[PDB]
Amino acid sequence: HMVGQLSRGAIAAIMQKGDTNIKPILQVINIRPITTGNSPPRYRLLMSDGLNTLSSFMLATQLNPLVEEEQLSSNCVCQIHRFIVNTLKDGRRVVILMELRVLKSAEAVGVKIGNPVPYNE
Repeated sequence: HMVGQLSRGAIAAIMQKGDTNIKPILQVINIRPITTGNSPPRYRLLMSDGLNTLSSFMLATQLNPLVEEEQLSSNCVCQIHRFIVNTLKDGRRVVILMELRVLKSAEAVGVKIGNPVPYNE
């Protein structure tokens, strides 16, 4: 039961309850840069808790080297130690990952775990 490795229900807890004290274990499904002009690059992540995915995670800029040096990448499994929620003028909520541990590398996992479905909003 690989989905047992992930914090099923964490994404709902963050989005519905506004819980910021949990330290959920999530899988990275995809990472892409976003256009930021002549500011440091910013990375957006599609994350999974085994039950849902959410596309509005952003990495804190201080952690960019983890992506640049390929340690944080699609399929890896991470424990989030600190995150903050920021709400945009249009109402979108962004989850900014501030501190985390990579528990298993992408190549040690190999695949998307389970069949998580998109969280709407």
